[PDB]
Amino acid sequence: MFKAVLFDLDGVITDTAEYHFRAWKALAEEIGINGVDRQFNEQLKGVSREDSLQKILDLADKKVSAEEFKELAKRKNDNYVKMIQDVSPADVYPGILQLLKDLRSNKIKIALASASKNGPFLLERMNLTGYFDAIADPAEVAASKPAPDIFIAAAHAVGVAPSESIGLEDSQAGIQAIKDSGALPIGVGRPEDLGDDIVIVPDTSHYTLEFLKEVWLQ
Ligand SMILES: [Mg+2]
Repeated sequence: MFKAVLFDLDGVITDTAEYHFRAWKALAEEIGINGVDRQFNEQLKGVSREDSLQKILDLADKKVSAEEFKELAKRKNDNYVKMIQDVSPADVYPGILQLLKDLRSNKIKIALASASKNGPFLLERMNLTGYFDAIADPAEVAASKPAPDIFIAAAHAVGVAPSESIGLEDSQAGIQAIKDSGALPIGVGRPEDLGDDIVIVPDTSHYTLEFLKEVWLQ
Protein backbone atom coordinates (compact mmCIF):
# COMPACT_ATOMS: atom_id res chain seq x y z
CA MET A 1 0.00 0.00 0.00
CA PHE A 2 1.08 3.59 -0.60
CA LYS A 3 3.04 5.12 2.26
CA ALA A 4 2.37 8.83 1.55
CA VAL A 5 -0.06 11.26 0.00
CA LEU A 6 1.26 14.48 -1.58
CA PHE A 7 -1.35 17.27 -1.65
CA ASP A 8 -1.49 20.40 -3.78
CA LEU A 9 -3.18 23.25 -1.89
CA ASP A 10 -5.20 25.30 -4.27
CA GLY A 11 -7.99 23.28 -5.94
CA VAL A 12 -7.53 20.23 -3.69
CA ILE A 13 -7.48 21.42 -0.02
CA THR A 14 -9.01 24.84 -0.62
CA ASP A 15 -8.82 27.81 -2.93
CA THR A 16 -8.34 31.59 -2.74
CA ALA A 17 -9.90 32.57 -6.10
CA GLU A 18 -12.44 35.12 -4.83
CA TYR A 19 -9.54 36.80 -2.94
CA HIS A 20 -7.12 36.79 -5.93
CA PHE A 21 -9.88 38.22 -8.13
CA ARG A 22 -10.77 40.85 -5.63
CA ALA A 23 -7.04 41.81 -5.42
CA TRP A 24 -6.57 42.15 -9.20
CA LYS A 25 -9.85 44.05 -9.59
CA ALA A 26 -8.94 46.44 -6.80
CA LEU A 27 -5.54 47.01 -8.46
CA ALA A 28 -7.21 47.59 -11.91
CA GLU A 29 -9.66 49.98 -10.30
CA GLU A 30 -6.87 51.80 -8.57
CA ILE A 31 -4.77 52.29 -11.69
CA GLY A 32 -7.82 53.06 -13.86
CA ILE A 33 -7.97 50.07 -16.21
CA ASN A 34 -11.44 48.91 -17.21
CA GLY A 35 -12.36 45.29 -17.92
CA VAL A 36 -11.16 43.30 -14.84
CA ASP A 37 -14.43 41.53 -14.13
CA ARG A 38 -15.30 37.99 -13.09
CA GLN A 39 -15.37 36.77 -16.71
CA PHE A 40 -11.94 38.20 -17.63
CA ASN A 41 -10.52 37.02 -14.27
CA GLU A 42 -10.85 33.48 -15.70
CA GLN A 43 -7.86 34.25 -17.93
CA LEU A 44 -5.75 34.87 -14.81
CA LYS A 45 -6.55 31.54 -13.08
CA GLY A 46 -3.29 29.55 -12.79
CA VAL A 47 -1.27 32.30 -14.48
CA SER A 48 1.84 33.70 -12.79
CA ARG A 49 1.60 37.05 -11.06
CA GLU A 50 3.78 38.85 -13.61
CA ASP A 51 1.92 37.32 -16.55
CA SER A 52 -1.45 38.24 -14.94
CA LEU A 53 -0.22 41.82 -14.43
CA GLN A 54 0.88 42.04 -18.01
CA LYS A 55 -2.50 40.72 -19.30
CA ILE A 56 -4.19 43.50 -17.27
CA LEU A 57 -1.79 46.18 -18.56
CA ASP A 58 -2.59 44.88 -22.07
CA LEU A 59 -6.30 45.82 -21.71
CA ALA A 60 -5.18 49.50 -21.96
CA ASP A 61 -2.04 49.00 -24.07
CA LYS A 62 -0.33 50.48 -20.97
CA LYS A 63 3.46 50.60 -20.71
CA VAL A 64 5.43 50.73 -17.51
CA SER A 65 9.03 50.53 -16.22
CA ALA A 66 10.50 47.60 -14.27
CA GLU A 67 10.13 49.42 -11.00
CA GLU A 68 6.49 50.37 -11.72
CA PHE A 69 5.75 46.76 -12.72
CA LYS A 70 7.37 45.48 -9.47
CA GLU A 71 5.40 47.96 -7.41
CA LEU A 72 2.00 47.05 -8.99
CA ALA A 73 2.68 43.32 -8.45
CA LYS A 74 3.62 44.07 -4.81
CA ARG A 75 0.37 46.00 -4.34
CA LYS A 76 -1.72 43.21 -5.73
CA ASN A 77 0.07 40.78 -3.41
CA ASP A 78 -0.30 43.14 -0.40
CA ASN A 79 -4.12 43.21 -1.13
CA TYR A 80 -4.25 39.44 -1.49
CA VAL A 81 -2.47 38.78 1.84
CA LYS A 82 -4.79 41.16 3.68
CA MET A 83 -7.80 39.39 2.16
CA ILE A 84 -6.65 35.86 3.16
CA GLN A 85 -6.62 36.84 6.88
CA ASP A 86 -10.24 35.58 6.93
CA VAL A 87 -9.46 32.06 5.75
CA SER A 88 -11.03 29.64 8.21
CA PRO A 89 -11.70 25.94 8.64
CA ALA A 90 -14.95 26.46 6.73
CA ASP A 91 -12.83 26.97 3.56
CA VAL A 92 -11.60 23.35 3.64
CA TYR A 93 -12.96 21.45 0.62
CA PRO A 94 -15.46 18.61 1.22
CA GLY A 95 -13.93 15.23 2.16
CA ILE A 96 -10.46 16.64 2.79
CA LEU A 97 -10.63 16.76 6.60
CA GLN A 98 -11.93 13.19 6.85
CA LEU A 99 -9.28 12.11 4.38
CA LEU A 100 -6.49 13.66 6.38
CA LYS A 101 -7.86 12.01 9.58
CA ASP A 102 -8.03 8.57 7.95
CA LEU A 103 -4.59 8.87 6.41
CA ARG A 104 -3.14 9.86 9.80
CA SER A 105 -4.84 7.09 11.80
CA ASN A 106 -3.53 4.60 9.20
CA LYS A 107 -0.02 6.06 9.60
CA ILE A 108 0.15 7.21 5.99
CA LYS A 109 2.35 10.26 5.59
CA ILE A 110 0.91 13.59 4.53
CA ALA A 111 2.88 16.32 2.78
CA LEU A 112 2.08 19.62 1.09
CA ALA A 113 3.42 20.01 -2.41
CA SER A 114 2.25 23.51 -3.18
CA ALA A 115 3.81 26.49 -4.91
CA SER A 116 1.90 28.72 -2.51
CA LYS A 117 4.21 31.07 -0.59
CA ASN A 118 1.37 31.27 1.97
CA GLY A 119 1.03 27.49 2.44
CA PRO A 120 1.94 27.19 6.11
CA PHE A 121 -0.15 30.26 6.93
CA LEU A 122 -3.18 28.89 5.07
CA LEU A 123 -2.91 25.48 6.77
CA GLU A 124 -2.76 27.27 10.13
CA ARG A 125 -5.90 29.32 9.31
CA MET A 126 -7.83 26.14 8.33
CA ASN A 127 -6.53 24.25 11.44
CA LEU A 128 -4.83 21.54 9.32
CA THR A 129 -1.16 21.92 10.37
CA GLY A 130 -1.23 18.98 12.85
CA TYR A 131 -2.04 16.59 9.98
CA PHE A 132 0.98 17.51 7.90
CA ASP A 133 4.17 15.58 8.32
CA ALA A 134 5.87 18.12 6.04
CA ILE A 135 5.50 21.11 3.75
CA ALA A 136 7.77 21.30 0.73
CA ASP A 137 9.19 24.78 0.60
CA PRO A 138 8.50 26.13 -2.87
CA ALA A 139 11.34 28.60 -2.32
CA GLU A 140 13.82 25.72 -2.21
CA VAL A 141 12.92 24.07 -5.55
CA ALA A 142 14.68 24.79 -8.85
CA ALA A 143 11.58 24.55 -10.98
CA SER A 144 7.82 24.65 -10.67
CA LYS A 145 5.05 22.42 -12.05
CA PRO A 146 5.01 20.64 -14.51
CA ALA A 147 8.57 20.01 -13.29
CA PRO A 148 8.37 17.21 -10.66
CA ASP A 149 10.79 18.90 -8.18
CA ILE A 150 8.20 19.90 -5.64
CA PHE A 151 6.55 16.46 -5.43
CA ILE A 152 9.93 14.85 -5.20
CA ALA A 153 10.83 17.21 -2.33
CA ALA A 154 7.49 16.53 -0.59
CA ALA A 155 7.93 12.74 -0.76
CA HIS A 156 11.56 12.90 0.39
CA ALA A 157 10.61 15.30 3.24
CA VAL A 158 8.43 12.58 4.79
CA GLY A 159 11.08 9.86 4.26
CA VAL A 160 9.53 8.08 1.26
CA ALA A 161 10.31 7.68 -2.42
CA PRO A 162 7.72 9.33 -4.75
CA SER A 163 7.08 5.81 -6.12
CA GLU A 164 5.60 5.02 -2.66
CA SER A 165 3.23 7.98 -2.97
CA ILE A 166 -0.06 9.23 -4.38
CA GLY A 167 -0.25 12.84 -5.59
CA LEU A 168 -3.58 14.77 -5.66
CA GLU A 169 -3.98 17.70 -8.12
CA ASP A 170 -6.54 19.74 -10.04
CA SER A 171 -4.30 21.11 -12.82
CA GLN A 172 -2.84 19.55 -15.95
CA ALA A 173 0.64 20.79 -15.11
CA GLY A 174 0.42 19.36 -11.61
CA ILE A 175 -0.67 15.97 -12.94
CA GLN A 176 2.40 15.98 -15.20
CA ALA A 177 4.61 16.90 -12.25
CA ILE A 178 3.30 13.98 -10.19
CA LYS A 179 3.77 11.65 -13.18
CA ASP A 180 7.36 12.69 -13.68
CA SER A 181 8.16 12.45 -9.97
CA GLY A 182 7.16 8.75 -10.11
CA ALA A 183 4.17 9.07 -7.75
CA LEU A 184 0.70 7.97 -8.72
CA PRO A 185 -1.63 10.82 -9.78
CA ILE A 186 -5.35 11.10 -8.94
CA GLY A 187 -6.88 14.25 -10.36
CA VAL A 188 -10.01 16.15 -9.42
CA GLY A 189 -11.86 17.96 -12.27
CA ARG A 190 -12.39 16.87 -15.90
CA PRO A 191 -10.51 14.82 -18.54
CA GLU A 192 -10.62 17.79 -20.92
CA ASP A 193 -8.22 19.74 -18.61
CA LEU A 194 -6.36 16.94 -16.85
CA GLY A 195 -5.91 14.14 -19.42
CA ASP A 196 -7.66 10.79 -19.80
CA ASP A 197 -4.73 8.47 -19.06
CA ILE A 198 -5.12 9.10 -15.25
CA VAL A 199 -7.82 8.45 -12.70
CA ILE A 200 -9.96 11.54 -12.10
CA VAL A 201 -12.78 12.21 -9.63
CA PRO A 202 -15.47 14.91 -10.13
CA ASP A 203 -14.99 16.62 -6.79
CA THR A 204 -12.92 16.26 -3.63
CA SER A 205 -15.68 14.36 -1.77
CA HIS A 206 -14.66 11.41 -3.88
CA TYR A 207 -11.12 11.54 -2.37
CA THR A 208 -11.54 8.90 0.38
CA LEU A 209 -9.02 6.53 1.94
CA GLU A 210 -11.05 3.62 0.62
CA PHE A 211 -10.98 4.97 -2.93
CA LEU A 212 -7.17 5.82 -2.95
CA LYS A 213 -6.62 2.21 -1.78
CA GLU A 214 -8.68 0.70 -4.67
CA VAL A 215 -6.82 2.96 -7.08
CA TRP A 216 -3.45 1.91 -5.62
CA LEU A 217 -4.51 -1.77 -5.89
CA GLN A 218 -5.29 -1.23 -9.63
MG1 LIG B 1 -4.01 22.97 -7.81
